[PDB]
Amino acid sequence: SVSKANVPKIDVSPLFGDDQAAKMRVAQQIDAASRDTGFFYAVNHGINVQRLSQKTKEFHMSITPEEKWDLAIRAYNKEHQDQVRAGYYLSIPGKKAVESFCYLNPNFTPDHPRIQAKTPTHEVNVWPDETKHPGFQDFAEQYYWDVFGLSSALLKGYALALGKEENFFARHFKPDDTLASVVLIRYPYLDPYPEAAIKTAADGTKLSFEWHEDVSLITVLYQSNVQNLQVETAAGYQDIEADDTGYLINCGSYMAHLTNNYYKAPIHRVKWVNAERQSLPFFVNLGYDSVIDPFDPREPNGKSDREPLSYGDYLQNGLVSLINKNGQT
Ligand SMILES: CC(C)[C@@H](NC(=O)[C@H](CS)NC(=O)CCC[C@H](N)C(=O)O)C(=O)O
Ligand SMILES: [Fe+3]
Repeated sequence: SVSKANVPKIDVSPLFGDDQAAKMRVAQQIDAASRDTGFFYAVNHGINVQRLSQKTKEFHMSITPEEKWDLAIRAYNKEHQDQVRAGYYLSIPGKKAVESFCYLNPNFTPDHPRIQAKTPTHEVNVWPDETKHPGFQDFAEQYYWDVFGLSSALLKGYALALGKEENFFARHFKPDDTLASVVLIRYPYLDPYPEAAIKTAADGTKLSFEWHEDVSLITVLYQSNVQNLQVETAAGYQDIEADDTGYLINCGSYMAHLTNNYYKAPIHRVKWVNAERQSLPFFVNLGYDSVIDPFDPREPNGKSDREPLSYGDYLQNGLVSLINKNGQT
């Protein structure tokens, strides 16, 4: 009644090295995965995900309602009009099970020119008290750059897969202006589980989050070992097996745009599971002014009749639309 999707596990370690042929074989595997279901697992990535899960758990389980209010985004706290992206996404006992904490580029400070110019989507991160959550901010900022490094290498594999020089994407993925974000999501075990937090799909499947396309260039996701994701194919939704040692990768609607849908943004949804688990996405976003000219790999000339799309305008409209369709997280 429900089959399983083919999600290959790609050894991405050659993307850090100098062997050019080895990197082409990795690119071929990305091309194959990106043309099939759209998902693949990155293995041999060199990020310590045990420390990731541990520190994220200690933070989620030790934060108090008082601290949540102080870190809340404007959707939950009228006083924080400047917190549209970064801050805490409170759960609602009896109505909403999920909660999360989002933070952005640690370089976004009051001295940063984008912050001074008050450019949309740019915000300064808010953190809990170092005394109540010792070492959390240091760990979170370090992880941001660890996963930034992995993302930079993956984008070289995507560039080689499409026939471009390995810096075709990475040249727009810079530490000093990237709009990428880290989200630390908790899916709690609840007994009883509130029926108001469970959505019923058209095919009857119980969901925690409805179908969607990612607002990103690529999505780099770590999850605990609890099956939950489903990818849409022509023959219905397929389960994505879980793996808590690797990173699940998939393209966003910005990749689909600039490749004229050669690399589709796979539609996927989150099944409902009453289990304590973690979902830790890192959304690979470019700079607010970053523009990549669209092209079509299918065409010998690569000519495409698609308008170039500023990543700032794409992200701004994309985040809003995702809230109107699937709701406030
Ligand atoms: C599918 C998972 C990655 C995860 N879902 C998600 O993270 C969902 C769908 S990709 N993403 C969002 O709601 C957008 C968060 C963007 C963030 N606040 C920001 O300022 O950039 C889950 O487990 O719900
Ligand atoms: Fe998604």
